[PDB]
Amino acid sequence: PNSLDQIDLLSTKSFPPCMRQLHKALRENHHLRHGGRMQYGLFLKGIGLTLEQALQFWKDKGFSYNIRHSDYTPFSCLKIILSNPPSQGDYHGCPFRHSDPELLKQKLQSYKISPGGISQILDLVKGTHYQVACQKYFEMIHNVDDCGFSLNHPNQFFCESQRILNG
Amino acid sequence: SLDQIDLLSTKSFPPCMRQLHKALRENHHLRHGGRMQYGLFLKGIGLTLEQALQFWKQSYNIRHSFYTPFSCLKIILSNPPSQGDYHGCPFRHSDPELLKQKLQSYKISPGGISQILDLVKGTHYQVACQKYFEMIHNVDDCGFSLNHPNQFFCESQRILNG
Ligand code: SF4
Ligand code: SF4
Repeated sequence: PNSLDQIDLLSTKSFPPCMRQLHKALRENHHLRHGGRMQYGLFLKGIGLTLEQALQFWKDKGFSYNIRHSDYTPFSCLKIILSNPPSQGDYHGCPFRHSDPELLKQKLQSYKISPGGISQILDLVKGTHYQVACQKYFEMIHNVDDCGFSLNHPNQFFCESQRILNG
Repeated sequence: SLDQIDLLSTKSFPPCMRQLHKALRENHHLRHGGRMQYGLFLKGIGLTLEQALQFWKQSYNIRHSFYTPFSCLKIILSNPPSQGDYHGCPFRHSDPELLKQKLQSYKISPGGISQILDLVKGTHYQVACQKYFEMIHNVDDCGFSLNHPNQFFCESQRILNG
């Protein structure tokens, strides 16, 4: 068992916007509603990590989460984009599809993306080209001109990001 | 304990690291070239390989980490192994008859083996490795372009936990 904070750096470097957001929310709120627990939990499962939810003796909902090295299937991009739209207490979904563009812009700014980077992303989103906007985000983040793959799965994003960071 | 990943090694490690694990388990030691290739791979998956000692004096273990892993080209192009060394890329470094025997022991089908040998003969080491990935995961097309042992692992984990 290990704390979720062991993968803070990893989320920033290799997690797609949709999992990055869930990691953040889990870390700041100490919980996630079902949709989030599924999307994020299953993503981690795909990498080979087991997320564990626990209730602390003193019970703030009073949960604590951990992870360890290791049923349901990790969600693809189309699954995330097209089904289970997030409600107000929810942090799941795809921020390209689900975030109001003003709020998406502010998230992307907090991520230190360039204005030209942001502007290309927002134009792709207007077009409903969510996955291509996410490749664009992959390119900005890894500082490469062509991601070189056709994005269709948050788990693929991770493997492809790691492969670049691994040389 | 290093034996906790014996199973994982058969299911998701590329040939090159699966042989390092087997040799470390059998030989209770690996030379530097081997320790670096396998140790860094493990680091890439979030594990630290170390030897346990007794602090009170004047066994290889693995644990969660509390280091850039070698790529396919780095392994293939450099440091050919000597006798006594278990590092490198089997596709490039093993005698084809010994590679055939290793694949048989991995339960690759006769047809699978022939495809892999043909590819090795043309020097398409990575593509042979992709063919091996496809056969051990029973998928017709791996869908990615392989250039790093940690990528092989990462992609295997997606399938296995799918
Ligand atoms: S595109 Fe696929 S991966 Fe990128 S964020 Fe939307 S869902 Fe997650
Ligand atoms: S190809 Fe890359 S991964 Fe497959 S074995 Fe040779 S080195 Fe290891």
